[PDB]
Amino acid sequence: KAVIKNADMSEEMQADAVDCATQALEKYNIEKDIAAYIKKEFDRKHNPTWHCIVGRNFGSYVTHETKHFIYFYLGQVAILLFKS
Amino acid sequence: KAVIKNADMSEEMQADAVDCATQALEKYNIEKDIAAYIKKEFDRKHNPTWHCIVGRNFGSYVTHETKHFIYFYLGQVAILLFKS
Amino acid sequence: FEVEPILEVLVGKVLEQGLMEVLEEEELAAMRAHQEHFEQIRNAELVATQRM
Amino acid sequence: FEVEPILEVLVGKVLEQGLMEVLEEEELAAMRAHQEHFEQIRNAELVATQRM
Amino acid sequence: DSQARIQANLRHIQAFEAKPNPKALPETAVTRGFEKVAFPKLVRELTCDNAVVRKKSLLAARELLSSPVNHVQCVAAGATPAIVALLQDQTDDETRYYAAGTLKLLAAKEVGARDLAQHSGLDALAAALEDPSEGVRDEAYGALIEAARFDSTRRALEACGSGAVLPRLMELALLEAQGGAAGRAQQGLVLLFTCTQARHNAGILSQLVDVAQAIPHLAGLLKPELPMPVRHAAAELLGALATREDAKIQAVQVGAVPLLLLAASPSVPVPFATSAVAALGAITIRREGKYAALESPGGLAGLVSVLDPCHEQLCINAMTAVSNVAEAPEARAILVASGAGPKLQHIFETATVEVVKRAAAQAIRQCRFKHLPYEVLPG
Amino acid sequence: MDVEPIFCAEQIVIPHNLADILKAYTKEVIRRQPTDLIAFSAKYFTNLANVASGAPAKEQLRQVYTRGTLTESQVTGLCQADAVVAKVMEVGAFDLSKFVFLCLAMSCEDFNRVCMGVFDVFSDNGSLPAQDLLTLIAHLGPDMDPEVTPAFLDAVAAELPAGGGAVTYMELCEAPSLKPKL
Amino acid sequence: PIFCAEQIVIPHNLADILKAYTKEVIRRQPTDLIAFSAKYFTNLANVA
Amino acid sequence: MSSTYQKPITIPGDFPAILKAFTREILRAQPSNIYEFGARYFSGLQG
Amino acid sequence: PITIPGDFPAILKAFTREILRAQPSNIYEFGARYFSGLQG
Repeated sequence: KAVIKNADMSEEMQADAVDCATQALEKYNIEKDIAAYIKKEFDRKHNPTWHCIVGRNFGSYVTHETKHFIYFYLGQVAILLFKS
Repeated sequence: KAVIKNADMSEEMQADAVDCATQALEKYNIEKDIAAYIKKEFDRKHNPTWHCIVGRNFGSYVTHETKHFIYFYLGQVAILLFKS
Repeated sequence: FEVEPILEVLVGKVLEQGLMEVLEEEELAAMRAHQEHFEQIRNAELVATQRM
Repeated sequence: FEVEPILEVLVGKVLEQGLMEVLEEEELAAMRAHQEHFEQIRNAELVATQRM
Repeated sequence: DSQARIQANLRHIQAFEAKPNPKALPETAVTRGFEKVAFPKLVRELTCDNAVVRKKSLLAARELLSSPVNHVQCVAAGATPAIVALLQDQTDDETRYYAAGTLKLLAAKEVGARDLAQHSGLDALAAALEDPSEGVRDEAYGALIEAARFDSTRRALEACGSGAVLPRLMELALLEAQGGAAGRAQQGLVLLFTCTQARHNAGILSQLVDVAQAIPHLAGLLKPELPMPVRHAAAELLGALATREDAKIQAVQVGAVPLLLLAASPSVPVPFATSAVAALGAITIRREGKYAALESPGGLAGLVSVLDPCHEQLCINAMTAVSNVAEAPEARAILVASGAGPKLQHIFETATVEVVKRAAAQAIRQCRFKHLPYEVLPG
Repeated sequence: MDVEPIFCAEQIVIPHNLADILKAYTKEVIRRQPTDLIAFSAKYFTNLANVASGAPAKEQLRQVYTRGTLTESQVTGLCQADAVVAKVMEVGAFDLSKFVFLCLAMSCEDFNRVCMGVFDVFSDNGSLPAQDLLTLIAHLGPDMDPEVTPAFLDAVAAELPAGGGAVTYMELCEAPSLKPKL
Repeated sequence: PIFCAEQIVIPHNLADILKAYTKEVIRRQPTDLIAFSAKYFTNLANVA
Repeated sequence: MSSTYQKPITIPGDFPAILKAFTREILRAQPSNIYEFGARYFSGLQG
Repeated sequence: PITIPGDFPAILKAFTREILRAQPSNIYEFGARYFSGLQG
């Protein structure tokens, strides 16, 4: 289940982020494949640039533009997503 | 010591990044602090936009501005440093 | 460069699956061998006791 | 939640192996004690004949 | 190295390429979700709507049941009912083959066997043993044999319906009577033997001997015409059955004492010799066994030729057979004539394994006695 | 279990049953722990190719273990139960007769059939020398079958013809101390 | 900094001891398992 | 051998739970000496 | 002591590269020829 530690986006876009994370965790095995799936899928619809990091032990320092950011847990993986 | 798994910068810039990371590693024992330190020093050193992720388990897919990217290990910790 | 990723993932997957299967098979066969060794001693001593 | 399967595996190994070992040790001990009992009877009979 | 340098720079350009999109996978594609997501996904994918998805998921499960940890997590997630349900499908034989193989992989560990028994999987395997296909029968035999390693599975096989071991022996005899398929028969007979070794075998023996009339069938399947592993399995099954006294009486009544002696010689593969001489050691407890061993043209000579310090189980089986036979009045004179004296003396003298040393002392004392007072055991 | 990276073109298609072949090959390499993996793999793949095309190397390994350069022997064996052994001996035409003798002994039913096969294989035309047959019989010796100790060897040599002379099958069947063996 | 399942260390000498432990129990088959187990482990510690 | 030599012996019944709890604690604690940790753990468990 | 041989991953890596490059219809004889050729 999605424990959203830190999000700065609207509700629908957050829900779509969680759904895309679920599909990525279901379909791919290695981490970079999941990251690329998330980033490319959010490039396809939301806005043309995105950045994603999937892992278990990390905390970034980014410069995201407001209204787009998430850092949440799915299963046992931390997914960090932001546009810049 | 330091091994550069991936680089897309000039030799001087990569050397400066390695120096920044090793300098950070003697001050900060929490990983977000290393991310912050690196992000500030490349923020003031270069064109202001930057991004840094540090950890021991993560996989990413970042669209980075050309001629600016690095992914390298110090000790046991991986650092991904790039510009949007 | 188009064959690098498939190659690396397949090689590692095959090696890991093979090692795990070998360890499990060795353990099962060895347990079967211990059970068979006990079963034969038991039967021999049963025959001796019946004779007595 | 992550250590549960390791616990289950190790505990299963310990239980089944220990139970099997104890049963087989007991079974052989009983049979060999029976044989020793018969041998003791035979030795006593020998001693009686020698006495006569 | 200009060409090498241009190749390197060109490769570096092709590296950071901005790939277009992860195009969508087809419906018939299986993969492992990161970490634990795969085990719940598998038990869903085992019950999807499309057949090829279910078959490829069966293959993925066979991959997923190797390590003990993945076995535990996959059986807790509820894999066994799906696999047995797929096995019971009769429309496509291939799926039955892969399902039987998958169950063989499943039943290796204790929890797999217990959950296979609880979900009525043993009944499914028993039904599948008569599948008109060929490979699936071998896989089912292997799965049943590997499940029967545990006593609980043996007991569950003992009482599951009315007759389970009975039609198993019936099928072995049926397939040996028509054709010459020996792998299936040998697998079934060794499975039956593993059933007889259950700790409380009173029910398992009673069923076999009483209703199935196994002893004449095994005596007919002991002839030197059949392949040697079949003879090995039949001899071992007879040796296991002969614990009952009625089994001894009927075994000697149908014969089968000359045939076991026919397998004792120092020119035979060790396992068959060990099984035959163990069965003989069991049978010769009865009087008729001793006089049938003495009556056979080449019995005791072979039994004394078998004695050798190496091939240890064979040696101890021969020693027990000699001890049993030498209780007869005339037999002693034959055994001392065939040189059993010095042979057993050497076996006792030079050996260090305690059980065989005890068998040797008993055999020596048994061969040199003519009066009821019994001398102290050698050593 | 399909393996499909996110970014891999359709120009590269993995043949089916490649995973299983590498599965088996890796398992055998892990079991055997060879010292020279390259020739080991060559021998392995030749073995499986021949076996699928239409059991030389399992029997060859068992015979080599029983006996207690080898690549040439394995190659000769894989390119060929008494006719095949005779053909291998002829292609050898000569650690090269002990292997053939042991492979004939292991397949033999009893000592009489073993002696008949030894006469057939060690020399053609139906007869062989008398020291060669003695050496071939002593090849069994200890740890293979009892009643072949040096005393019986000396007795059989005395009961046989002279070393240079030839000993046929009938001249060995009626020899002293050899009738008890049969 | 444990973050993955495989990080958990299973000691070499663990299972053997555990089996010996269950041996004693299944030899005595007691009812005050906790007390007897505490006595047995304390005995093993004080003798080792 | 049906019943004369085979004495029915079975797991005490409430031993699995105790053993699983002890295994969880020994894995999580990760002590230097298993005997000392087991002694202290069971002593505390009793009272 | 059941480990993967210290040199095996690279050898299997190269073999996979070549078999994926060539696309044969018989992996067994392909391995035979490949390993025999590399041996010399």
